[PDB]
Amino acid sequence: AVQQNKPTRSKRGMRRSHDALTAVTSLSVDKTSGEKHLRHHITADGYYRGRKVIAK
Amino acid sequence: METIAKHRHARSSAQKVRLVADLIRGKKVSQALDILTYTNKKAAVLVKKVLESAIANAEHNDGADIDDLKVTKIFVDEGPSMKRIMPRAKGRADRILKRTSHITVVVSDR
Amino acid sequence: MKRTFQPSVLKRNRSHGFRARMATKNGRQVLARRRAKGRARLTVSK
Amino acid sequence: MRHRKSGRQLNRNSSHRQAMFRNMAGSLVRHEIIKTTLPKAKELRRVVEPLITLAKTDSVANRRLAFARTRDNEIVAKLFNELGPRFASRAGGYTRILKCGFRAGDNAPMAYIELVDRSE
RNA sequence: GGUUAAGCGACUAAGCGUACACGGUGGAUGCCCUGGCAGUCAGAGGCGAUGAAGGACGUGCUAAUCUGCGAUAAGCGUCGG
RNA sequence: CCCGGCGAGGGGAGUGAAAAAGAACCUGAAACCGUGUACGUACAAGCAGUGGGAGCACGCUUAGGCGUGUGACUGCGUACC
RNA sequence: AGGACCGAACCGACUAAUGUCGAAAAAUUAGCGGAUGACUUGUGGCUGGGGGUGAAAGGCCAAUCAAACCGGGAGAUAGCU
RNA sequence: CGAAGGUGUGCUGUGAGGCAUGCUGGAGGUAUCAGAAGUGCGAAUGCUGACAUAAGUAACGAUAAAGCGGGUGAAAAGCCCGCUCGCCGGAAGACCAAGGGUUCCUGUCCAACGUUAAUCGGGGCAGGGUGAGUCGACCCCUAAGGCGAGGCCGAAAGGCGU
RNA sequence: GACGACGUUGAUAGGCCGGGUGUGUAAGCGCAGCGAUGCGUUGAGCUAACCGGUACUAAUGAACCGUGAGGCUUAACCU
Repeated sequence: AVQQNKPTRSKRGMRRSHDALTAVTSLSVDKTSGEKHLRHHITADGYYRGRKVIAK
Repeated sequence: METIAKHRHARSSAQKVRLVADLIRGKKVSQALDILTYTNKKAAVLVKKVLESAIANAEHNDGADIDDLKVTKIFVDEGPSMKRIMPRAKGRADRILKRTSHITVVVSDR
Repeated sequence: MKRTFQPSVLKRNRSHGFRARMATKNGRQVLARRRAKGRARLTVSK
Repeated sequence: MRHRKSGRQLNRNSSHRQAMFRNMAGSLVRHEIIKTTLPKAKELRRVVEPLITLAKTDSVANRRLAFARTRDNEIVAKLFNELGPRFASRAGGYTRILKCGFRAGDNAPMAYIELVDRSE
């Protein structure tokens, strides 16, 4: 539970070698509405494969 | 022509804003707005509210061009601390320091 | 737990009050040192 | 170790779990759409689809059966009285799940459950 | 010029190291004074029942606190500058 | 004036000798923290330096080669009080 | 009638758990001992450091007690780090 | 037409150091030779201020419990309403004394506080509200008990007491 | 985190019809009983994850990283 001899800022870096946020670059474009949602999701205006699905 | 926008004293820590403002290093703006609109975090609330304020400083003060407009440098740097006192058990306290951070967004056409 | 300061103003007044501490000569020196050490609140007042 | 089990626990005791899925399924058919998280959306489906299954072949006894499982006759009033000819032909599924997005409250995978036949 | 094999063989860098350029936090150094200590020189060497030292509560154009003052309350009269 | 939540914060403009003097305000070191460029680095172990040293990268002279950065690999080497 | 029995309140702390950088500088869940007495609680007083008080443990005297705490002797003294 | 200080740089001395100079800096510095000391720091589990590390780990404070729709709004698991669900009920209900002293309420705001966000709050800004011949005290009467005119007693204070 | 099965050229999941399984004579009517209840309907009814099928819903066109015949020298075979 304790540290006896403080690790350098070197090894503090290499522990942070894998924290990097996964990119969500894979956007989609609508079939018959042309707008952009996230893939397998709905827009801000209720479109999903060219349908007013939620009408909100 | 070059322009810079800064949010000073953003109420978080440096590694919390370093992680999403690592992806938008070396990007164009419209792919950066689209990688920050759908990153599910709090720093993506922070700097995406400021990264759009940087392009405002282009279209208004510097180069109105936004289509082919790059982001050159972005580096979140530390700020002050709100050193409150946290109570730990058995009578002893604990000097908490609520962290605070500064972010620059630098926008130009290299 | 039953912590030590279970307070009052009736215990407090007749012990550490003005006329209590400015009764005897050994009390009076405290009122004549809190003066000279320049304290605002002399002993207890509301 | 879960190997070939089913019915996710959703981090509540069984008594709490069953009583929520009542008052979501009561809430589901009254407003016809709900926003929930992804698993509750994914597992309100496995609970509600019995109801409109056991309400096409209308009987006297199945009224209490959708009252022993519901204890809400106003929801039972919408069943058997509109839902009958609404679902004669759908041999099977009645829910088109929609993946909406992300809860700005606490980063949940939000979603949308509906009955299929929608015109309002 | 092409072909099989044999030997040898960089640029890759998730991060990390070092030097420079860049700030970031930080508030040390130099500089500054109506702050304070030690004394020289005279003067005083007391205030107090024709109500003290030290306080409470009020007073203005005012919300507050400090200074002053006290139902005549940031002030009255009086003789001067 | 633009952007923002008619927030915070910030970029221009104007004052001013200067806003890398802006109310957290003269000067602003070090620890610590990042940005960029250059080099080394994923078969090598060990007080992390020193002696030697290829290549690469640069300021240059004067084109013969020094200076600075890094430093593969190698010889020794078990911190201070 | 009972310093009588059973058992809540109230009280006390027996056993185990958990906790023991605690939710707490002595607790929480499961039980346990009593429960009209030599009991329990509230409020207002009295006693005082070689002194109080004690169904006596050197226990208690503001989480500290084989002599409390504050200031003053006093910058004690230290052949000792 | 640039003092100290800071920050690099080329030179220089056997070392402690010195001298010249680029940038930053914006008003003070001090030769030669001598005089006096709060005169040179790595340690003392030294003091003080600041910043690392463990670590983005642990934990979020009782294992009474949520779920949905609507609205306000820039953004809503937590705020306001409605609809059910679940928990307390010799209490986790409602009044009072103690003790706290605006903590109650409307408008408004989210920097900070609330172990999170927050339009909400016992948070900040502003205003408002507490109305008694009978309720409690003050007031008339004593207990335990404290002072204590004369007095007794004691180096002095002061102790006991009518 | 990996490995595996599918993504409308679809049985990968949920639903659904049936079967299987488990519990036992559902409810509601009528009869017998002043009544509790017993009988008939009725080995009915209800049935988690099990097995066999059915696309009813959910598993989209893309977008994306990954490229553009693969260095030096010698030998042995192509001419």
